[PDB]
Amino acid sequence: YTIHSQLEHLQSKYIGTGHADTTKWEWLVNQHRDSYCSYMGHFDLLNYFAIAENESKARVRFNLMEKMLQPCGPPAD
Amino acid sequence: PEEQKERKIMKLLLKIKNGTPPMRKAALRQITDKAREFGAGPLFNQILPLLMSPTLEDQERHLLVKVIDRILYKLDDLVRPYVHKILVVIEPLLIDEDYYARVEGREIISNLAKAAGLATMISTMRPDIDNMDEYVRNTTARAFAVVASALGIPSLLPFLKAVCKSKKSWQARHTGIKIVQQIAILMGCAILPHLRSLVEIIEHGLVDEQQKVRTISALAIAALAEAATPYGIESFDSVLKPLWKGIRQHRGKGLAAFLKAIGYLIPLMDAEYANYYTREVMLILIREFQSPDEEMKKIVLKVVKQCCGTDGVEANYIKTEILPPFFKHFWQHRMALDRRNYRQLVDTTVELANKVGAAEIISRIVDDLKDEAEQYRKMVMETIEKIMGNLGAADIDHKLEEQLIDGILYAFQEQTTEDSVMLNGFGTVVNALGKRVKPYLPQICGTVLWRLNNKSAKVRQQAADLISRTAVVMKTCQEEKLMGHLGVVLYEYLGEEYPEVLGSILGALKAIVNVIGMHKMTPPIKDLLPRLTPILKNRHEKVQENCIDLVGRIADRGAEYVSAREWMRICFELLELLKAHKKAIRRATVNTFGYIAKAIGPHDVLATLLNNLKVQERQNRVCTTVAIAIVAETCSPFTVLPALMNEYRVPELNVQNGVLKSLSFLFEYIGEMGKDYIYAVTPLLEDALMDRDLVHRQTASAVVQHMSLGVYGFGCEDSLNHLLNYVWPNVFETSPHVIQAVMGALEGLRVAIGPCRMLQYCLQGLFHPARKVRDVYWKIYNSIYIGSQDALIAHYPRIYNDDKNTYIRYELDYIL
Amino acid sequence: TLIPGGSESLVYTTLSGGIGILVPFTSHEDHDFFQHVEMHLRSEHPPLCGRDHLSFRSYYFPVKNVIDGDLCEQFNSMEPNKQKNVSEELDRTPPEVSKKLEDIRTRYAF
Amino acid sequence: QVAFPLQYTPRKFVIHPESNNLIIIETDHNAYTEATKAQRKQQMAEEMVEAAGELAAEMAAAFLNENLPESIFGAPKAGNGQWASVIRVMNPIQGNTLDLVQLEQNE
Amino acid sequence: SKKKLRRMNRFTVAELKQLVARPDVVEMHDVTAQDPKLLVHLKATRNSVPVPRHWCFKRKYLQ
Amino acid sequence: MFLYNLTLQRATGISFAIHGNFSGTKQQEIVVSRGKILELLRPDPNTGKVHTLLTVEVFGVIRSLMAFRLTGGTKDYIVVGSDSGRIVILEYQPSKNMFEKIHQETFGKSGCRRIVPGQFLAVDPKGRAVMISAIEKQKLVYILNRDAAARLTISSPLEAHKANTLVYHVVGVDVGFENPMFACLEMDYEEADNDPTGEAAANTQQTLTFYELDLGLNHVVRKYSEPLEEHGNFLITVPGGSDGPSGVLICSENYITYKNFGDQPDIRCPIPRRRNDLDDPERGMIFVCSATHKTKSMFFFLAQTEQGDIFKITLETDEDMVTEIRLKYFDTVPVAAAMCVLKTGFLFVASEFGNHYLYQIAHLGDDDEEPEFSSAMPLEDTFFFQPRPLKNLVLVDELDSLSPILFCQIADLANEDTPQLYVACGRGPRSSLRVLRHGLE
Amino acid sequence: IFCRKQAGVAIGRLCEKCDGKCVICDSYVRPCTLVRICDECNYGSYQGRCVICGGPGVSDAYYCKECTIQEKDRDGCPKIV
Ligand SMILES: [Zn+2]
Ligand SMILES: [Zn+2]
Ligand SMILES: [Zn+2]
Repeated sequence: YTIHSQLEHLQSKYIGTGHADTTKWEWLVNQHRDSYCSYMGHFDLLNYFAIAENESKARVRFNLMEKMLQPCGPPAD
Repeated sequence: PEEQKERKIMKLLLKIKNGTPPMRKAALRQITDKAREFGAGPLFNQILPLLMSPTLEDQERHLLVKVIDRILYKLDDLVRPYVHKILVVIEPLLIDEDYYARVEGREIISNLAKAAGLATMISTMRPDIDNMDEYVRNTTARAFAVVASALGIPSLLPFLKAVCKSKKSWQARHTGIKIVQQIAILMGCAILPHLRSLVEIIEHGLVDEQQKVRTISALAIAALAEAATPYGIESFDSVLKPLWKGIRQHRGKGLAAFLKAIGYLIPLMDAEYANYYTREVMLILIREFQSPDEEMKKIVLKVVKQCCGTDGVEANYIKTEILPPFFKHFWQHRMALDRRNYRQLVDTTVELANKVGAAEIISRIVDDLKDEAEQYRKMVMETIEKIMGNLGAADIDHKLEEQLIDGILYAFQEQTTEDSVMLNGFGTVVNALGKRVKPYLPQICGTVLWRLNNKSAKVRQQAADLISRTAVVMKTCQEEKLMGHLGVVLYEYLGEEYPEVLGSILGALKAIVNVIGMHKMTPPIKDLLPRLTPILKNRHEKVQENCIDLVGRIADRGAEYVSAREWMRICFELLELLKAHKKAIRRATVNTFGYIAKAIGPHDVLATLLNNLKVQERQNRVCTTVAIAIVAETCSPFTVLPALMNEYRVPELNVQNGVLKSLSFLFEYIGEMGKDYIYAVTPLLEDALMDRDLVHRQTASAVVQHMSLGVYGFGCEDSLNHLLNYVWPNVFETSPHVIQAVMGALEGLRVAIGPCRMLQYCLQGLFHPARKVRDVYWKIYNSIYIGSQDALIAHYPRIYNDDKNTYIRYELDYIL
Repeated sequence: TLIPGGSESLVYTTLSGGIGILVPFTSHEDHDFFQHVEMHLRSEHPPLCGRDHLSFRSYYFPVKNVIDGDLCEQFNSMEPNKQKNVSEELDRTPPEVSKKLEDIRTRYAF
Repeated sequence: QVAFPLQYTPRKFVIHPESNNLIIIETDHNAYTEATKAQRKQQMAEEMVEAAGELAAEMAAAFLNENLPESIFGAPKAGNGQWASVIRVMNPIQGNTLDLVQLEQNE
Repeated sequence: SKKKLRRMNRFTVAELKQLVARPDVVEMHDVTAQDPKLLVHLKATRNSVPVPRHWCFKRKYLQ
Repeated sequence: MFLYNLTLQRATGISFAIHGNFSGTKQQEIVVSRGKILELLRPDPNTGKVHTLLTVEVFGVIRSLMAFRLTGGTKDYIVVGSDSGRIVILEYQPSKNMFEKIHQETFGKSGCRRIVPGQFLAVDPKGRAVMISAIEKQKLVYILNRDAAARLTISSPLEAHKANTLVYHVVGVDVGFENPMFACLEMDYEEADNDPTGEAAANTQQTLTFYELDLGLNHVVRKYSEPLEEHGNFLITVPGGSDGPSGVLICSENYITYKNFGDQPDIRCPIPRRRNDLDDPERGMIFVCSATHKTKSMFFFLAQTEQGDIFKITLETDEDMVTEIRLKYFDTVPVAAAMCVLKTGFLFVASEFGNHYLYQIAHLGDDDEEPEFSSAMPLEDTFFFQPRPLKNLVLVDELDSLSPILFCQIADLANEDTPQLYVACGRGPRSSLRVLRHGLE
Repeated sequence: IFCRKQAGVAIGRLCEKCDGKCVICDSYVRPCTLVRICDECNYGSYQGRCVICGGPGVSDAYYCKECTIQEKDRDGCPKIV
């Protein structure tokens, strides 16, 4: 259970993990944020979207980082 | 009165002094926020007498200076009226033979004058630079260094200009000059933003009448050079001349220090300057080559290294100019007798060798191989060894190399300490003589052998060592008589009983047998190895290491010369080296089991290993299981897998677990190679994953882990899928070892099978009705997520969107 | 197939200006050869940028039955010391390796 | 390489086995077709005429006469849901666009 | 109490099976999910792999 | 099956670039990054032809690339932040023509995660520290000191773990031998996920903030937040220290802003648009890429805009403050993944889709019958301008690229025997169908 | 119990009782990579100690090749404090 002190330290360590009660909302929103961080990181899906819509890389990443805030609806209750 | 009260509540420095770390947290936090409201008014009078209390300890000081610095950051203004008090009570600390008193006073005064006012400082400590006492001048000067740390030189530099241009007092000019050298000590690199401003400050006193100021300014040149080395290719001609003249028209510690400082000026200069400047300073150097002084020796020799080590000065210059007085006055016993001079004289003399060759330096230090202070000839071979080892033996001519080899022999006999000094000297010197050494191999060996005959152990051991050094070149002679000598004479000393010599003898024999192969060894290995077998019982780490090394060489190469029956007996003896207390022995034992499996076939050694698995006590069971893995790796695994698998049926625990652990190591050793025996082994693991016991499933899971990490990337994913079907049910488990080996199997299986398959296994129980099952699935999915969170982006399901959220990902189903 | 009489191939053309081919193997001798070539190359000549090669090529789902011609073809630009070490593990000469490297592009592509 | 331009993003294409002749379908998001391009240009010139002040100050001609090549000058194409297309019939061996079908507004 | 209110907050297995779009999945383990609409959408996703049998059982895995 | 994987033509498209004297000389080298590739080119000043010296594989993703010079050395190291949990330090050996790994620091797990650093990375303008940063919850800082032999060292890293915070950019602010410090953007999705109404979605403000070193006390202290008016993408650094003031140009939508902490009253300027354009009444405008020419004489920025238009920016400054801003229309070139503005009078315009260009600078972008714009010029209305063909820049070089290769077809569709490749490539108006063949023209 | 406050560049060491095993896997074999610890479990009287015994730092804690295959060696100072 000191293992648990370390393990909810691990929950505090890695944003996106889970535990047996985790809610569909936390799960899917964390995966959605991660999806955004990687669309930004990988230099080429950025071209994919930039080219799919008719936007430009500054436009693209600005949208993405705005969306990063409430990507999957408002919260659960 | 509120002021006395504020001090009253302020003495929760007791809360911080005594108490829990809880107490520390309460008080530390409250005051770190109250540092304004409480103020420094009461603090400082509570605070100074503890910081001056005679035995406040290292970390008490550390914590209280933590306090003073952060509360002074906090209260830039709310510490104001206590400045001269803090100042004069801490001042002697920067000028203080405790480097950390210097450091800590320096840091807190940095922060003090920093969040404080410069005015007060200047006001108080102007009239003390002119003072009469060198004591107070040094204290205030190193204070001023700390205050420049606290604030910054710029705000001060004109007042420095004043305290250094004073025509009232020389006391104050000396004071400003040592302030200069002091910052030059403290801030270090941080000076190049000025880099000449201080040089201007100092140009006034190297010509001065008071030797005190003159020579402390020389040392200021030294200190500025020191902090002012490497970077600083710009502005420097504007002061070159006072340095130049004071060098000679001066006398002192400052001059030697200045020679190191102008060593920084010899690297940073150009021909028409670095020819005139060097050529001029060399005659200074020749008069200083007899300087008794230690830091003199350091500075002048460092200087010389860079100075007579440039491309401005031709070999002729040094060889006729520096060398005679240099060799004359530093190649007296005194320098090798000295603890500093030994090594540093080395440094610069090796560099002058690098400069001008060996056929003069070697000649100048030949007969120092026959002096009195054994430390001396010890030094001279230390040098010569470094020298020829870096440079080569091509430069040394005939008579030179002779006197060298001979002084070498002497040093080594004369030896009276247990040191690698003379050993390494010898090794290097012949390592560089290369092929030059042919004609003295009778001499060299005859010496070593007569030593090998001595009564006292120590010299015997030494001669064994020296053989182990020169072993390889003993070859390059092609000394029939002589390498034959060393062969048979070491076969003699194989009877020693000082483990420290016996080990080295074994080393030297091994390093002979490496050059000269088996079938022309001087003792035929047909008599060597029979002599070696009774040594394997010597229960000592070094002799055991070297003996098993030598027997491993022989059994590898000689193989057929020894008989199968001999190898079998030696197997039976190895079986109980697996209990030595040292791990090097046990790893060597396993390796030789491998070699014996190569020489003789695998089957008998494997039979003798299973019977050992039947033993108890774990650390020799585990090392035989390593050995089984090794035999299987060398002689292909199909030879051993049937016997292992079949032995998995003897109904005992320690042995079923031995089989499982051995397959673990085998797939790790095989790695990709397991791509062959994965099929053979699956139906046995599925057999033991359908229950037989806790330990049965714990061990089959470990086997799955290692198979998966070995077969990563070779396509045997259908088999690991099949075994997932059987491992995954154990997911709900409780015993720590069992569930832990299960989780390990699933990380291995995650890389080997991919993260789709395992996310699908983990889908349905994320949101399931029980909390035991929710928790295990979130444990797994956490570990699947941490590693390989980025594949999953293409593996997540499709999760429909209800009313007030959006949950589908339309990004991914744009058509194109 | 690209060059005349060259055996069949898979051309793949990416979205960043990359074009390449995946080419079968005809003999476990070829197969095992490059298999070992790169199995050593990963160990003694890892990528520059911190990564592991096995894990980069098994980013999403693990690797299965593809050898990294672009790691293999790096033996050329390696250093003589390592060129030795590895080709000696193969106990072929750096000539043997490098020619067996070049020719496999020779019979498929250019 | 040798490169024969297009003006809308290329989506896909198919082959004509008879004449070696290449039918490309090209299409873009966030763009007006040729028609609406010119039409809202001249229409903005109209609403531009209406400053009611000297009537005299005439820029509309220069509007309809300028054509700044989007190939360097970026594409005067905007909106959000605004699509544009083309089918083109070209020769691979030389870049003649032997036919051009240029479609409707949002198709 | 809180447990009684959320137990009554829980629904009928027929409530579920009629609500849901894919009714094959529904079991009382789901009817006992603190989020049964999720739990059932998950269990009805493609390619996913259901919990082992034996979490209910009192006997351990292969005893 | 058993397959062997071969790449015939490397990836050509460019994503990142840096410019520096990567061979110690004052001939400048350019280090660009393809997808999983680090490629180094040196532009010859004589013809104006860029020779692609060194093209290397890295087997990873280059997420971040930034060169730096040590305080006074003559070399130009590279700091690469990629998708492993490591920061790596690189150098050129022209003697072996090879990139060399000086140091290597692990700090976490692999893959393009979300809370593990590596997406953003900045330095301090002098070369004293680097910061590595994620898009949530994590940033570290590394200190760099020459060793005695001046062979670089790197000590353990610092920390700035702050939960529930995005980052739209991080950049080093130019201080003069003070503690170095960094300007990040930020945001805080926290409340907007505590509010069941979606109110806090709106009404949340970027916070242009500064963290600061304390090399003496060896930690990073949060100095200066300031709630910004509106989210803007990034922050161009103002050449401080001795030259220039300090401060950041916040490139927000429609508005570019000077700002620095202390006494400065914050400076605005709306963006001048092209006139009579055909763009949607809604469409905003953002500054895409930038590049700064800071020289003996002075400094200036170029920033580019969606329709490809480049602008010039210099600082009209009094004693310690700047006073007002002048953005004056330079020219319009392809949309850029990066600009690398050389000395020797060129600039590298790294195209984003298609052939990427090398222009040479002809006129400083000053003193002609193009208008003047300003942060002091008040107005009720905007500015405009009317663009034109290349005035201040002259197209020296044109490097080909397939990025993007939107479709292909192998065939033998000339009478030749060997097959050609028909590559449908390029974006929008700059697209094309292009013929590849194995021959050389 | 673990320190786990993140890694660094300071090597760890082993007492002679603890000589030979990996830090977690508890192996005795095939060690591949060296161990690194945090500054906080690096300082002071804890300089050069046994991550396991607490005994004097003499031999170098290492990482069993399994632990490096599964990258359980990329978490930092695992000191049982
Ligand atoms: Zn381990
Ligand atoms: Zn620790
Ligand atoms: Zn221990």
